Amino acid sequence: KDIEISASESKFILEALRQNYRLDGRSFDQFRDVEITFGKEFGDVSVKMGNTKVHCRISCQIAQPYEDRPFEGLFVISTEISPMAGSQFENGNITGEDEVLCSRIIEKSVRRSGALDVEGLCIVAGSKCWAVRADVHFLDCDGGFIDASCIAVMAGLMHFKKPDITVHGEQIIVHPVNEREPVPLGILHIPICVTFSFFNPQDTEENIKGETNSEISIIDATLKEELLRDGVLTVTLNKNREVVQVSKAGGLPMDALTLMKCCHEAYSIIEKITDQILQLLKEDSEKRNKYAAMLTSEN
Amino acid sequence: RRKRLADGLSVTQKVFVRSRNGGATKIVREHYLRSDIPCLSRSCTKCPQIVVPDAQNELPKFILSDSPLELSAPIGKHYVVLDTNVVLQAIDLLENPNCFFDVIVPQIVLDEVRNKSYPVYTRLRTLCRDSDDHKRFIVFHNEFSEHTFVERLPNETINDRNDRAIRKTCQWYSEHLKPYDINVVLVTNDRLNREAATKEVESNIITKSLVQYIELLPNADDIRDSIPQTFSDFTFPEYYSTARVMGGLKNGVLYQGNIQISEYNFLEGSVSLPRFSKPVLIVGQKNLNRAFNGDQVIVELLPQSEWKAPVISDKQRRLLAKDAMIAQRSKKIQPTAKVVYIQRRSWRQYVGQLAPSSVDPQSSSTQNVFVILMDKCLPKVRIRTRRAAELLDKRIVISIDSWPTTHKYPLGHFVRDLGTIESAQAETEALLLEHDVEYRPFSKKVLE
Amino acid sequence: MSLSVAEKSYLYDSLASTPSIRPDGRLPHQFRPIEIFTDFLPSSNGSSRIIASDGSECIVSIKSKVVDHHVENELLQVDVDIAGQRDDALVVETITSLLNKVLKSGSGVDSSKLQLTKKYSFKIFVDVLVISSHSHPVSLISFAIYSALNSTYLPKLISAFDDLEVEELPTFHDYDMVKLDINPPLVFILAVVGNNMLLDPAANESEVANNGLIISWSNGKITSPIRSVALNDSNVKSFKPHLLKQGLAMVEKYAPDVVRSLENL
Amino acid sequence: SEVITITKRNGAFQNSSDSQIVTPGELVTDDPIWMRGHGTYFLDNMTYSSVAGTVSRVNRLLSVIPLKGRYAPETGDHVVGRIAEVGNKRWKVDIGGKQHAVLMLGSVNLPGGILRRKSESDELQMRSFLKEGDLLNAEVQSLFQDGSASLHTRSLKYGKLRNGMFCQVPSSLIVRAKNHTHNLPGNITVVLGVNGYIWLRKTSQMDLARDTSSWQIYSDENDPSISNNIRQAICRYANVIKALAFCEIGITQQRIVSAYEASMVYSNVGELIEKNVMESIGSDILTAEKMRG
Amino acid sequence: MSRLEIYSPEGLRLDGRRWNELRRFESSINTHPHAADGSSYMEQGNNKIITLVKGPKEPRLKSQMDTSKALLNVSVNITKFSKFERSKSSHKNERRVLEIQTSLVRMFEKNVMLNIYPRTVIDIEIHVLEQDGGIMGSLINGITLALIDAGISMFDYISGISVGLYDTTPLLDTNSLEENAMSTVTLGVVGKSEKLSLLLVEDKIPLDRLENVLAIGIAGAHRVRDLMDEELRKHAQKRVSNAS
Amino acid sequence: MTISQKLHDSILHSRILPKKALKVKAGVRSANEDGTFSVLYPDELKRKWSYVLYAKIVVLSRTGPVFDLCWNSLMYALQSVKLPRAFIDERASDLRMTIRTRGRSATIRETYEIICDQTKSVPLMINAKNIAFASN
Amino acid sequence: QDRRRLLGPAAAKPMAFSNTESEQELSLHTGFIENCNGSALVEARSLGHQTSLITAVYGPRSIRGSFTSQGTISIQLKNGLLEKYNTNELKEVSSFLMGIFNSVVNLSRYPKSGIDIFVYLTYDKDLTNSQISSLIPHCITSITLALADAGIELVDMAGAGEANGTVVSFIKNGEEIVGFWKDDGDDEDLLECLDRCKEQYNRYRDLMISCLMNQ
Repeated sequence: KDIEISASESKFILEALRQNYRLDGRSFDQFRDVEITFGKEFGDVSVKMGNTKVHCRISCQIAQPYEDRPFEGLFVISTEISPMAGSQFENGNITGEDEVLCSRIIEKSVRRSGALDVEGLCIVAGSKCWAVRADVHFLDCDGGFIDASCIAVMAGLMHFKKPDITVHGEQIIVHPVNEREPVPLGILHIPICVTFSFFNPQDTEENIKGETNSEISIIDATLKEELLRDGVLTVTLNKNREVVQVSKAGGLPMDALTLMKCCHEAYSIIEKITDQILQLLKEDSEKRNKYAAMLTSEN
Repeated sequence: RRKRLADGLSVTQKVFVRSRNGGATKIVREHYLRSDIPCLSRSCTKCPQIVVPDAQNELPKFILSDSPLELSAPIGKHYVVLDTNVVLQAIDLLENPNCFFDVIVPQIVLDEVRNKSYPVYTRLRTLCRDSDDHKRFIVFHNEFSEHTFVERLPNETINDRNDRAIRKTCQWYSEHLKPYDINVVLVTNDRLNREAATKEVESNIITKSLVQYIELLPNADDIRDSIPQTFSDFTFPEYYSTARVMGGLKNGVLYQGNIQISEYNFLEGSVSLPRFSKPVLIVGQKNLNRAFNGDQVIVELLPQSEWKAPVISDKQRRLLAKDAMIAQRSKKIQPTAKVVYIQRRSWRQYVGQLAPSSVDPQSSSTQNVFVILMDKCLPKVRIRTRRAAELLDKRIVISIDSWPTTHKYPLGHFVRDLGTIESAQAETEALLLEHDVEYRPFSKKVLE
Repeated sequence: MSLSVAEKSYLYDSLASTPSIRPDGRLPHQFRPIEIFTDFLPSSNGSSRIIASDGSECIVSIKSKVVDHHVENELLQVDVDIAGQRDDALVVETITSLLNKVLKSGSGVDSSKLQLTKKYSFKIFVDVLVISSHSHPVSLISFAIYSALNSTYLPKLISAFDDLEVEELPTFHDYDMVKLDINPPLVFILAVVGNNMLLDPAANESEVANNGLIISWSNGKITSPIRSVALNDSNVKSFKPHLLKQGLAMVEKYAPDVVRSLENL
Repeated sequence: SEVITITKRNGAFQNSSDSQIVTPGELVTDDPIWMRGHGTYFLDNMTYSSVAGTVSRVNRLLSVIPLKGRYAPETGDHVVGRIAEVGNKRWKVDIGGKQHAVLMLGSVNLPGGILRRKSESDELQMRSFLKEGDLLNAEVQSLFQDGSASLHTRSLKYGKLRNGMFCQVPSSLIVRAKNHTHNLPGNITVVLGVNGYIWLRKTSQMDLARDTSSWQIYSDENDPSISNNIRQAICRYANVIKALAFCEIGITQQRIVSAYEASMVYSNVGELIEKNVMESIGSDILTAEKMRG
Repeated sequence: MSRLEIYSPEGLRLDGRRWNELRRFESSINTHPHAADGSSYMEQGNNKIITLVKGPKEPRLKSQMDTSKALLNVSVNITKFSKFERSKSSHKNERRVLEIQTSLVRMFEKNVMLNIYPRTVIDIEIHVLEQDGGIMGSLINGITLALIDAGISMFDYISGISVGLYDTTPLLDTNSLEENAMSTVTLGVVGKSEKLSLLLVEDKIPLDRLENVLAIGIAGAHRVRDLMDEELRKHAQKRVSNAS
Repeated sequence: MTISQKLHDSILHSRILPKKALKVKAGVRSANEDGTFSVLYPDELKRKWSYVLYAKIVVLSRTGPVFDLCWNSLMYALQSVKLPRAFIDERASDLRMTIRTRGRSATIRETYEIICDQTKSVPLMINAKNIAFASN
Repeated sequence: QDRRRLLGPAAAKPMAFSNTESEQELSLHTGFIENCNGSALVEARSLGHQTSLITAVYGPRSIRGSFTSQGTISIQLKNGLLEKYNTNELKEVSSFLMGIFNSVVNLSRYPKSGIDIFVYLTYDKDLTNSQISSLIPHCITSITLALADAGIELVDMAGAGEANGTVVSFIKNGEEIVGFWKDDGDDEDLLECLDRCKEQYNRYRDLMISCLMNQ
C-alpha cells in the first residue's frame, strides 16, 4: 500500500510555490469552504470541505464512573480509520503512526483541554454517570482530517441533547423521550485546530546554515500537496484568544518568528468559521422550531 | 553530602517520606544554595551590591532602617528575629502599630506557619509585603542562604536542627551587622531553648524570651496585656490522636460537620451529618468537651444507654450506627452523640465586656477577669490582667490563646484597646468587625 | 550467537578433556570477573547495578509499598524486563516466574522482617531491567538483587502495631530509615559436558553443553527451586545422576566463598 | 586461589600530539581554495564538520577523520568473515563493518582446482561447500557504488578455518603491516584479520611452507591429534590479546611474544583474566617499550 | 488551592532557583563500549536516562529495507519505578508514548545524512530511569550525545528544554511539581539557530506571552549545546593524549 | 468470532428465556445463638439481583461445519444448569461510605455482596416448548 | 474492554462461595482426533485428585523462516475449564518440557520441519478440602503417546516419576535421568526421591506400551 508520484511531479509543485502558485486555486494562506449539515438525530452531522468528507456521532449512556475521578462522568473519542476513505490504510490500525498523529491531537484537543464539563455528567456520584461516546468516521481524504475531525466533533457536541433523569437512590428514573425533553450539554470553550504545511524549496543546508528564511507555509494541504511536505504543525485556539495546543513534532527545521506570524493569521480565519457554526446551530434549531411551529399547528 | 557547581554553587539532596493517606511515599528533592542572598537592610552596603533584577526587571527595596527602637545597652540598636512559637502564641502582638517595626522572618519559621495554619500564614504574607515606613518585615530565605544552611546531624530529630538553624540564622546576622552596631534579638518561648544559651553555648547571642524581651520596652505597659497565656471542679476529657481519627474516618466510625450550641440551652447542641437526616444532639458538658459554637469538630455516636427519648471494637459501633438510623426513623427515642476531636476551631479576634464582679476597685495589679462576650452562645474567658479598672467601662478586643485540661473557661489575651462603653465611635467599630465588615484604610501596596 | 561447526567439535573436545580445559582456561569451579554497584537511584528503596565481563548488563530496582498483609498473599513481587524482546517471549517469562518461586514468602524469605503490624506489612517490588545479555542470564540477575536487598532502607514505624481493637492507621517518621534485615538467596548456572562440570558458563561454554542446571542457594546451604535446564537445543544429551550428585557439593564447597566475597561490605 | 572477582562500590552510578579537534555543526574555515571530502559538508564557503574527529589537511584537501565508527572495508585486505547467508548464487557474510560483503559463486577455490570447471549444478550445492556462521580467510577485491565491497579466495592460503579458536577485538588496535599471517613459538599461528576478527590455529605444513589434501577445504574436521599442551597454550595467547585490548595496545607480533614471555610469571592460566594483572602486564610492555625500539 | 509556594516575590523557586536557571547537567560518552558504539548517559537534575544507539547495520528482514537511506527506530522504556508512585501497567504500546516515538523520528529525520547510509538500520534505545519533570527536552539532549557517541554523520547540535509559565513569568527548567502546577512548553532547538525541530504545547496558553515565551528558551538552549560541547571536548582530549 | 454471536442471536430469537428466570431471591444469614449461622430464606414474593450466565465451547478435531454441533451441544448443557442458592448477609459490614468534594460531599451506597450457597441450589426454568435442534 | 469477544456487561461479577503410599491410576487412549496426526488421551485419579488432559500433534509443518538442519519443537499449555494456572507458571513448564524431548526426537531425520504440541489442561479435580508440580510427569507421558501416534522417530519411551513435590524423568529403564525438577521438600531426601519416582516410571512405561502394542 504505497502512493507513487513521479519526481517530475515533485519538482512541479515545488516550482509552483517558487512562483507563488498552488494547484487548488486558493491562496497559500487560504482555507477551504466548509459545508455543515445535520442529520435528523441529535449529535448527527455531515461535514464537508470540498473533497474531504467526514462524519461523526455523539451518544451517551449510563455507567458508573471510575475510582480515579469518582466525581465525574466518562467520555472518549474513537477515530478509527476505515480503508474506505483511501486505500492507504489498514483495516482499523490503532497502531499506525499517522493515526496516532490524528489521535493525540484530538485527545489533547478535547479530553485534556476539556471543552466539555465532565462533572456535568455526574448523575449520582460514584453510582451512575454518563458514558459519552464520539465515533469519528472518515469518508474520503484530501487531508485536513485532523482539522475536520476537530470541527465535526465540536460540531456534534453542540447538537447533542441528553434525555431526562430523576433520582431516588437506586430508583433512577430515565423518562420517556417524547414526554420529557432531551437536554443539551455544557461547552466551556470551542477549539479549532489548523493544519500548517511546509515546503523547503532548497536543500537541508540552506535551511540549516542558509540564514535567509525561505520556507513556504500553506493551509490545508490537498492530497497531492500533502505528500511532499517537510514539516507538520498544528495549533488550536478559541474565541477568547488563548492557545489550546501547538504541535510541531519534528520534520523540517523552522524559525520561531514565522510561527507567531503564522498563528496570528489562524485567529482571523477560525473566528469567522466559528460563528458560521453558531448561526447554523441556531438556524437549524430555528428551523426545528419553525417546523415545530409547522407541527403543532399542523397537528 | 553535597556537591559543587562551577559557579561556586552548591547542590545537595533533601529527601523525606510523604505520609499521606497513611502511605509511605519516599520523596526526594535536590536543593540549591546561592551566594547572592541579600541582607535587605538600609545600612549594609554590600548586599545592595549583589541584587539582581527579576523577570519583571526590578531590584527590590531594602527597608529595615538604621534606626530601630534603640534600647538600654547592651541592647542599643537591635533587630528582632522570631520564633514560630512566639508567633503561634502572639500573632496579634505582631500587628500592634505601636511596636515591633523591624523583624526578619526566617524561612523555616515561615514554613512551620505554612505547616501549621493557612490563614495565619496569610497574615505574615500580608504584613511583609504591607510593611511600610513605620514597620518593616522581611523574609530571609536562610536555608536558601549558603552561609546559614545546616544539615541533619547524626542522631537528631527535626526539632533540633530547627532551633540550631535559627540559632545559625541569627549568627550570621550580627556578624553582618557588627559594622553598624544594630543588634539582632532572638525571641523564643522554649525553656530548653532558654537553657542552651544560658552557658552562651557558641554565640554571644541575644536569647531573650517574649517577656524577657517585653520587659525591655519603653512602653511595655500597653502591650503586656497582649502577651498570650486551681480552676477545677472535675476534669475534662481529651481529643483523639492523629492516627486515631484518620483511622476513624475511613471505617465510617467518625463524622464531621458543624455544630450549633443553643443560647436558651448553653449545654446542648446538634450537628447535621452527611450520612444522617435528623439533627443529632450532643448532650452533656463533658460531651461538648470545651469546643465553641460554630466550630468544625469530629463526633462519635453514643451507646443506646445514653440515647434519649423525647465496647472496645468498632465492630459494635457501626452496627449500632445502623441502629441510629433506625432510631432516626423512630423519632421517639433518638440517638445522642459526643465530640471526640475538633476538625477546626472557628476562633478569631473577639470583642466583649468585662464583669464588675471579676475586678477589684482597690487593686492596681494583675488579676483574673472574665469577659462577657457579645456572642450570647460563647462562654466567658478568664483574663489575667493589670489594667482592668481602666478597661471595665471600655470595649476590648481579645484573642483566645488555648484550652488546657483544667480550665473550665479558656486562657486568652486582650488584644486591642477600643474605647468607652456606649460611646458612639467605639460602638460603631465593633458593629463592623463582629458583623465582619472591613474598615481599615487602603495600605501602601494598595495605593501603588 | 551462531558459531561454526569446526569450533564446536574443538570446543566440545577441549572442555570435555579429562584434564578439563576452559576456552579461557580457568579452573573448573571459577567464575568470571564482575562489577557490583548499588544505591544510586535515590528515589528508590534500593538500587543495584552489575557489570559482566562480556558486557552483559542489568539493573534491578527496589520500590516498596505498605499493604495489609491479610488481604494479600504474595508479599513480595518480581517483575522483569529484558531489552530487545517482547513480553510474550519464552526466556522472559520462565526467568520471571522463577524468581517468584525463589523468593516465596517463607521459603528463604523471612516475611516476619517484612511485617509492619498485626494487620499491615510491606509489599516490595523486585523490578528488573536487563540492558543486554549474551548468556542464559539468570545467575547474574540474582547477584545484583542480593546486593539490592543489602542496599535497601525502610522508614521507621512510629505508632503501635495492634490494630484489631483500636485499628490505628500506622505512622512513619520522615527521615529515620532502617535497613531491611534479610537473608536473600543466590542462584548458580551450571553445565554438563561429557564428564566435566563448569561453573559460570560463558556463552561459548553455554553453547556446547550437553545439559545444565540451576541450583538455589540460600541461608548458607542448597535449597529449592532446582531445575535441570537446556541452554541450546542442538546438543542436548542425558546424564548420569551421580554427576548430578557431584555438582551439588561442587557448588556448595565453593558457594559461600563467593557469598563471603559479596557478604563483604 | 579464588572463584570470582567480587569487589564492591555502592552509592554511585559510576566512578566519577596537538591537532584540531572539531565537532559537528562547527565551522572549519571559509577559504574557498580548500577541497571538501569526508566528514565535510558546506555551504559555498563554510567548511562544516559532521563528526567528532580530527581535521586532516592534505596539501589542498581538507577532510575530517572521525575517531569513532565501524570498520572501514578497503580492497586487498586480509580479514575474517562469518557466514551470514546464502543467496541466489551469492552469499552474505559479516565483516563487522556496516554491511555484509558479497561473495560470488565461482569466487572460491574448488576442490580439484580449475580442472573442476563451471556447472549449474553447483548452485544446487551451495550449502555443500559453505554454511552459516563459518569462518575463513578472505581477500578484499573491490566495491560497489556505496562502499560495500566483496571478497574472494585467490590462493590456497585463503580458505575455511579449522584447528583452533576465534576471538575478536576492536578494529583500531590492529596495526597495518605488509604481512598478516604470523607464526608463533608454540607451533601455532595467528590469523589477524584487519577488521577486528582473530583466529588462532595450529601451524600447518602450508604454514610451514611459507618459511622454508586439497579436498579438505570445506571440511569440519580438524587434525585429530591435538594435545592439551597445544590447547592450553592457545589460551595463554588468547587472554593476552584481550589484555592488550583492555590496555588499548597496538598489536605488534613481537609484543605478543613479549606478552607471552612476560606471562610466564603465571602458570595458572586462569589467572590471566584479572583486570589488574592484564593491566600490570600491559604496564610491563609499555615500560619495555621504553628500551628497544 | 496549593498549600505551597510556587515562585517567591523575592525571585526564588523551590530549590531557590531563579526563573532563568538550570538544574545540574551531566552527560557522559562511551558509557557502554561492550554494548554498542553509541552509548551515552544523561543526568539533568534527577532526570536520568541511559541512551543507546545501534547501527549502521543489516536489517532483520529484507522487507524492512530501503535502497536509498537509513531507517530510524525509537524504542522508549518507561519503567514502573520511573516515578514516585509506582505505575501499575506497562507502557509498551501506550498511545501517549507512541507519539514521542513518532516525534523523535521526524525530529531526527533531518540531522542524519540519510542518503550516505543506505540499506542500513539505526536503532535508538531509551532507558528512562529517574524522572524529574522536563521530561521531553531531557530526551533530545540525550539523543544528541548518542549520535555523536558513535560519530554518525550529521549537521548540527540539537537542543531540547521544557520551559514553563507561571502567570506572567517564564520558568526555565521546570520540574514535575512545577509541571503539574502551571502551563509549560518544550522547545526542540537546533544548534545555534532560531529554527525549531520540536514544538509541543499541551497546556492552555494565552497568546500574547508566547512570542516572549519563545524568546526565552533560546538562551537556555544555546547554553545547553554549549555545555554539551566542551564536555565532549574534554573527553575528546582524553583520547588522543593517552591513545598516542 | 462469528459463532458465539450466532448462537446468542437465535437464542434471543428462540425466546427461551424470560428474565423472570434470572430473578434472584436472596436470603440473609442470621447470626444466631452461640455463634451459629442459618440463612433466613424468604419465599414466595430495596435492591434486586440477577444471574448472568456464561458458556465456553471447546472444539476438537474439526472435520466440517461446526455450527449445528455448536447449537445442539449447548442445548443439553442448558437443561443441566442448576441455579445455586444465592444469599446476602444478614447485615453486611460493608456499609455506606462518604466522599468529600471541594466543599461538598456525597455517600457511596452500602455494598451488599451477594454470596451463593456452598450447598443449596434450585434448577433452571425453561420455555421448554421452544427448545430447538439444528440441522444443515 | 476487549472488543473481540463477548464478555458480558462489565459491572457483573462471578459467583462466590464460602465454608458452611496411595495409588495413582490411568486410562490411556489414542487415535481420536482427525485434525492431528498424533493424539493421546489421559485420565488420572489419585486420592483427592482427578485429572484429564489432551496432547495434540501437528507435524511436520513447514517453516517459513529459513533453513535449519533439523526439526524444531513447539509446545503450548492451555487452561481448560476450571483450574486456572498462572500464565508465567505455564511457560516455565513449557521450557522444562522442551529440554527432555531434545534428548528424545531424531530431529536430524526431519530437516526444516516443525513440531506443534498443544496440551489442554482440560479438567482437574482437587478435592482435598506447587499445585502445578503435581501434574508434570503425566504431561510427558501424554506427549509421548501422541508422538508415537504421529509415528515420529523417538529414541526412548522416556517417563517421569513423582515423589512429593519432586519430578525426575528417566530413560533406559531408569538407568539414566533426562529431566530434573525439584521443589521445596526435605533436604538430602534425594536418594528416596530416586526410588518412588523410578518405580512409578517403572509402572507407567509399562502402562504406555500396553496401550499401543495391544492395539
